[PDB]
Amino acid sequence: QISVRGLAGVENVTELKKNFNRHLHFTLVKDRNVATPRDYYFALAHTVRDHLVGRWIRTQQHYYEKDPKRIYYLSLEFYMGRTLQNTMVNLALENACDEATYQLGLDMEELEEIEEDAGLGNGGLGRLAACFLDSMATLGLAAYGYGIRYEFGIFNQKICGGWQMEEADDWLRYGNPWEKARPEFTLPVHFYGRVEHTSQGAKWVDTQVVLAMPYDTPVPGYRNNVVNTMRLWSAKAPNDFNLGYIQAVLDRNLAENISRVLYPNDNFFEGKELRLKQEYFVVAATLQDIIRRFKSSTNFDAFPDKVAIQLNDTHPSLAIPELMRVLVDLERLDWDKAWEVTVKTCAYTNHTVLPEALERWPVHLLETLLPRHLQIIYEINQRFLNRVAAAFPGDVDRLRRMSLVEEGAVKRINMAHLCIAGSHAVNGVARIHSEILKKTIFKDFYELEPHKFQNKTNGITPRRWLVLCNPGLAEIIAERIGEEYISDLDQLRKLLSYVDDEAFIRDVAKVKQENKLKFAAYLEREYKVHINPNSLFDVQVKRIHEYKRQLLNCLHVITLYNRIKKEPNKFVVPRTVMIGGKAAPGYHMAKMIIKLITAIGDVVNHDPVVGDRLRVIFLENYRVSLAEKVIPAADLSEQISTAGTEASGTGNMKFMLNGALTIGTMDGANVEMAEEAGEENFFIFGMRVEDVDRLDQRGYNAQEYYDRIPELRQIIEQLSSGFFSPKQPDLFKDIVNMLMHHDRFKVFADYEEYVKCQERVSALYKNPREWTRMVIRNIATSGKFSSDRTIAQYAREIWGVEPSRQRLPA
Amino acid sequence: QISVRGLAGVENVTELKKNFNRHLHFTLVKDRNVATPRDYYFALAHTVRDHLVGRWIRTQQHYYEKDPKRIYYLSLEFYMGRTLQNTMVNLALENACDEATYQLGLDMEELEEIEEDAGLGNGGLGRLAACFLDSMATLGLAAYGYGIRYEFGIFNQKICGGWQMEEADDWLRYGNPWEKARPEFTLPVHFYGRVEHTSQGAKWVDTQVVLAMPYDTPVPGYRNNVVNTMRLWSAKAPNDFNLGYIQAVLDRNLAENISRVLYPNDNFFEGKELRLKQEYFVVAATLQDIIRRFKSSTNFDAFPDKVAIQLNDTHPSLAIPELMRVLVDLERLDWDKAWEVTVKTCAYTNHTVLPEALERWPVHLLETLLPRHLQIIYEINQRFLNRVAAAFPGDVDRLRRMSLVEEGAVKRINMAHLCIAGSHAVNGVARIHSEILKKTIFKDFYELEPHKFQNKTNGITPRRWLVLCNPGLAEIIAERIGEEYISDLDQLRKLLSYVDDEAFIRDVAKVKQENKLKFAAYLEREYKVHINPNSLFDVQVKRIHEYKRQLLNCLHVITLYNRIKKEPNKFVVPRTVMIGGKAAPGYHMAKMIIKLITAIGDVVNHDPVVGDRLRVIFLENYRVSLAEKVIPAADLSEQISTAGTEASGTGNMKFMLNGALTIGTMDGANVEMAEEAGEENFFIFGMRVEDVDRLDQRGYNAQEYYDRIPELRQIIEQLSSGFFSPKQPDLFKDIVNMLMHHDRFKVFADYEEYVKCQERVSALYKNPREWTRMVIRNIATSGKFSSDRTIAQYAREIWGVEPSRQRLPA
Ligand SMILES: OC[C@H]1O[C@@H](c2nnc(-c3ccccc3)[nH]2)[C@H](O)[C@@H](O)[C@@H]1O
Ligand SMILES: OC[C@H]1O[C@@H](c2nnc(-c3ccccc3)[nH]2)[C@H](O)[C@@H](O)[C@@H]1O
Ligand SMILES: *Cc1c(COP(=O)(O)O)cnc(C)c1O
Ligand SMILES: *Cc1c(COP(=O)(O)O)cnc(C)c1O
Repeated sequence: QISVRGLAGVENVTELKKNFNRHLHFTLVKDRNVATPRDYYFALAHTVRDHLVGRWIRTQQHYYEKDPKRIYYLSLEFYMGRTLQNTMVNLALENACDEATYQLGLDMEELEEIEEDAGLGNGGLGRLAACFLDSMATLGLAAYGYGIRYEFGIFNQKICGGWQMEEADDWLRYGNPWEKARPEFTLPVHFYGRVEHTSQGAKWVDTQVVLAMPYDTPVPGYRNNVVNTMRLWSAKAPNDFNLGYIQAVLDRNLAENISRVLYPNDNFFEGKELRLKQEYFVVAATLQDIIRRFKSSTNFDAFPDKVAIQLNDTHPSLAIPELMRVLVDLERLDWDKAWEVTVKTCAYTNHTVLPEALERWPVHLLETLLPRHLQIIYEINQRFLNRVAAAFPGDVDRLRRMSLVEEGAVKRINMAHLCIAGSHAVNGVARIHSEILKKTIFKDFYELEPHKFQNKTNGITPRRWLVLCNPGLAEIIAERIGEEYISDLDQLRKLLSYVDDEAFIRDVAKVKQENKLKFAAYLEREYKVHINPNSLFDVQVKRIHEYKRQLLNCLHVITLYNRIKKEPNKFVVPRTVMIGGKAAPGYHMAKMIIKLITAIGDVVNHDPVVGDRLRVIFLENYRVSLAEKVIPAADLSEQISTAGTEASGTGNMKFMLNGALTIGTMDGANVEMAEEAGEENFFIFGMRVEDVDRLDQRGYNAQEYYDRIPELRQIIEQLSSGFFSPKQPDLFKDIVNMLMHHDRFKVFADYEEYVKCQERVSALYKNPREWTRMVIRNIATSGKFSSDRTIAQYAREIWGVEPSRQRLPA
Repeated sequence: QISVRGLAGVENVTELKKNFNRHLHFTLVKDRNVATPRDYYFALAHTVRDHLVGRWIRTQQHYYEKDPKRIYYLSLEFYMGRTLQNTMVNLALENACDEATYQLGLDMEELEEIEEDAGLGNGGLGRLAACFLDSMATLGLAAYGYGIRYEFGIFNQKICGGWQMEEADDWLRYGNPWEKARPEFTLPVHFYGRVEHTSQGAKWVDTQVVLAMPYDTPVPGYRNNVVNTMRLWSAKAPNDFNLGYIQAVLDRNLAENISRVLYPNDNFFEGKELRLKQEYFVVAATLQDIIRRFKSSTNFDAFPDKVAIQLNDTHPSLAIPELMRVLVDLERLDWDKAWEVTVKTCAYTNHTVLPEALERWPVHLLETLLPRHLQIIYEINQRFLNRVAAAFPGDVDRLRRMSLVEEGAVKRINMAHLCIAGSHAVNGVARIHSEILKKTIFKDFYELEPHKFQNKTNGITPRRWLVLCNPGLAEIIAERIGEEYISDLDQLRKLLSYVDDEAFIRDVAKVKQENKLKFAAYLEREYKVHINPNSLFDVQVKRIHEYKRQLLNCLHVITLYNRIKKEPNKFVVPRTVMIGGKAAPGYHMAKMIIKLITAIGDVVNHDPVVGDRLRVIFLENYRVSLAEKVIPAADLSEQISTAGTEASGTGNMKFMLNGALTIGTMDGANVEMAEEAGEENFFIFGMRVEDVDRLDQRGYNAQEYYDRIPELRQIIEQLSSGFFSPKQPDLFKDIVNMLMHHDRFKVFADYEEYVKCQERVSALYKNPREWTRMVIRNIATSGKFSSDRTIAQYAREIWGVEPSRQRLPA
């Protein structure tokens, strides 16, 4: 059908059809008369997977032969989503498979909808890791993603009576055709025990052993025949574990619980023992695998020339003391040499400045679980603080501020400080965030070692986030500038010369309109909900958090509602306001916010005076596969965190690539997006970081806004009085109390400007041609936000390797 | 190479080779330069499995079309062993695969040794189920085996310092290529809850739900293209189970523990809740599947014409009240009609008369776990006892003896009584056992319903237990009488006309000698143990139990040792005495017996005066794959249980088929074996059942034997004094005390006759030609003990279906 989707040659189509029937028969053990759509999905998945394995084997053979520097990306989260369509896109097989399945009497889109998301992440950090893997393969890097194979990923969200309920995400129930178990490369990981000092160094003994079994998933580059590996570890008990007899076998679950479930917190630290075990488990198994591969080429001098380890936040920070442990205790390098190697190997990426998100582990935990690592951390701290004291003599407060050990009620280890000390590079994830790190929380470290600190602005992969989810848009773009932009996103600037082209203006707008129709039909089909497809689709999809300010959006929605009720017969630009995202199960305020959103919907959506001029929909179970549907359908992207809180954001970039305009604060990557497109082509409002700091110095008093803004006071009175909860008038008292007395994110302070800016949005939407022209200017300048750009910078500035766009042979 | 192993045609060999390379590449994702022998094993297994699926699909299609009566064999145990060689044998692929692998540079035997046993059974009962499945497929019956897919089967036995240690049998670690998960046919099973009575009958409510997920394994018939199904259930938690959040996910293990581990008791009842859950789980999932299949053809009148359910002992006895539950509560049949259907559908097989093995469940357990089933059982009991009272008026003691409810300290349900009441046929497993049932423990039931009681003497499959494990013997036999005997074992009688044939005598003896050499080499290779291959191989392999009297064997071994030490320069027929088998982990006396065996070995094997005239070897980790090695190598089969205790035995039959002579008591199937071969061709000794009864009436006094038999007294003094445990002189005090004061199995009473009979064995072994002639007479009359004969009798006399030897089309 469409050009970007590749060739459908007779030979290939014939071959695909026979391999599909072969898998249906021999692999699935079904005949056509009993096969369900799920059986068909699996036959297709195995058929496409067969095309990966050849290139996978020869890629890994190639790295063995040529022995390039290897990049190891260590993350506790990989939010992969679905694999089938991505694999087809990257192998140029989509049209052929479409043809082959069509000829067998099947709709491929329908089969694609059967695949479960691999939901092994919470949101942006996990999804960034997934985008990065795709870019690293596309750029020809010898890269491996290492993580944990959770049996249960991020929970499935149901809404019952307006409240979030959580269900286990049993994503492996029907099997995962993409992975390959590798039980032959199982590795032991140690816990507990004690340290023994001998004539010849320390020994960690009397440990409990848990086995780490790997599962490998292929990661195909874009049409270059590179297939890299994501290796995920699964916990297994040894066979003599606890070895009355029956109970000892049942107690194997204790050991195997390490890989059972993903902690469902986004931007929050929960200091539980099981989480610490997960962090050490991934680190200890991964480092043995790295060292094995390195030896299979005594001289650890060359280790940093052949290995880079990238720490995705502090979650795998134990890599630093584990590497020292291995080098000093097992390989018997002297301390100084070991530390040099470690520092040159490791680099650390920070993704947040929120204090409740920073990992600070109680010493008593590490002492019990990882007694040798604690000794090593203490030794690192002592030597690091000696360097500080020599650079800043007599500055005793600096010593206590920079220490890896925090004193207080309970002593804790600051994992961010450990990561800075033991890494040759530290980066933030957008220019403003990186500056904030140097100015505030890591200021002392920056003064000591300015050369360590860098920026690497985040990006998203244009394979998944344009070609795959928005083929219509990719096509009309390819018609004008060709296909090269898919792996060189800066070529989208060529689109600026079509900004006055009436044909292009029309096609851009038609593609959006079709995306909106298809999403509106999705809603009815799957959720019995009826929306006006001519309305402005105003969307805020991201995890539920106070700092992301879903509440500020809610205040606007109610304002629109009240203005309609005040002047019902006055014209307003119709909107469909969509908000979605998951709340962490223990985050009470987030759960209340969800309930508020549905409650506003209950009132607004059933008010005859409103009509279809305003609809408020809570999008259930937001996840990668839903993002690929709603993002191409959006007109307005809500990126409204308090300035200084959203380290980067990545949803923002997805919307910009897909033809939505952005309303947002000058926060995270929003600043660079506005800079790339021009501020005139962005709806910017609110306090800058400097204004927030000024307000904090003065003292934020919310009462003042309530007193001076009647529209705001009215909303608060509606909330308190039970207008949105008739049967339980005090239901939202916690929300009102927070907004009025302890709002850390200053919702009221940005209200007036937000509402005004939203009026300017409605004004522009009334003039379709000018809206579309501004859209074209956004799409055209979105190139900087390709993760290919991001990974090229990591590669050159941190890892010391050159990317390559050269194909390997097929 | 050999004829019985099938054709190695150029086309087939070429095809096998390409499919092997295809699986190595696409299935295993390996290249030849990294592949290990395990990868090669898996490539072969997938290649052979491909040849099954076609016939599997068309067999099951065929049963759908023709709708024959279906046979459901319900067992908690299926002791399958290895699958690869069996599958090749049954498909006529062995020589082709041998050729194909040879041409790829691989030894197929070596690859066969990599496969794990499926050890989902304890011993004879589980292995009988496996033999039965093979025969039912070979005889063309529409049969399904239903059980539990245990994650851990029977434990791996290690011997440390002469003591048994248990290790978990993680048999699924590397994957199981033979099974196919069928998550689409997952079924709910209910536990706990309470019963509600309405206007319209009882309702079982507030239950906890556990899901039953099936896994299907193919069961190929012998060269008839029939492939039947063994469906094994795995426990899964529902996704809203327990649904703070993390703990709720981790607590899914509670539900999933049901299918975690096989209870490792042979002939012993352990009344634990988890075991009861396993029993109900298999029954409840299986019966829904049966009823689904029956409806997919309102009229339950025809249910017994289309369904037979065979209960493998009482372990699945809850099928009876579950069937009533479904018919009465869900389908709303009246009680009397439901009971008629149930009785005509169910048949019960008893496998033991040992009182400690009989299942008697505490009412309080059933009351909590299965409250509706308890109500149904009470109702069955009341109506059954009304029939008893009407047939035997005023016989109040009969009423209490026959009740399903046992009164006492705790009230219990007698599951054997439930099974007799609710089955149209009840059988024992050898003629003497079946008579014992009618005379003793089920006498009252036999008087009430004599027509129910039958015999079905056990058998073993001659595919696994001759062709597969002893190809050399199968060949020399096929040279004379052709190949038809493999599926018509009675044809072995034709061998009686070769009893005076000097060529045949020589070939039989050479085959044995080669089996012995190959087993002696196995021992060195794998266990650094050096044995004389010219010695008589005297073997006792079976589970360790007091009733099997491994101790009587030990007493003989020590007698031989003492006689040598008394007259060292006198000639004796050299023996290698081999004893193997597992002890249940909680069975203290069994564990002591193992230690005694190794301790005797420690003394005997290192005594220079003995030389290589006597060796005592404990065979570690006895299991199906070890049985296939040691049984073809044996000269003497020890079948020495106390008369009346071994219901049948099946090991006995395996040895007879493979050219060993038997020393044994008149117990179980030994009686029929002696009858078939002629008593002159059997080494029978000891009390008959009648003599045991006489001794029990008088009172067994062990002291009397000790007083009158000096050789016995000497052994007991050696045991007590620490001769076999120098460092711990009192180590075997428990054993001595049991033998002297509370030996339920009368070891001393058979000692004199056992020793005398063993002298007659040694005398015959000194004359090779006459030994071999007696062997030929055993092999030639072993035909009755084919499980094909057994299953034909079940089919005609219990299930009401005719077997067929007709092939389906390939
Ligand atoms: O750089 C990728 C994205 O990381 C997110 C993030 N920052 N910290 C976490 C986090 C912290 C603890 C647990 C799980 C996730 N997630 C940030 O909040 C986003 O601004 C950013 O785009
Ligand atoms: O008929 C097959 C074989 O069943 C065995 C047997 N009888 N009861 C059990 C049993 C009882 C409880 C748990 C596990 C197995 N096993 C008998 O002891 C054997 O004589 C018999 O050959
Ligand atoms: C991109 C993405 C996110 C991150 O969105 P932000 O708006 O940057 O928080 C979270 N969840 C999913 C499923 C995504 O695809
Ligand atoms: C046949 C067999 C048994 C049963 O042997 P008996 O001597 O009848 O108890 C037990 N275990 C295994 C592994 C077998 O093959």
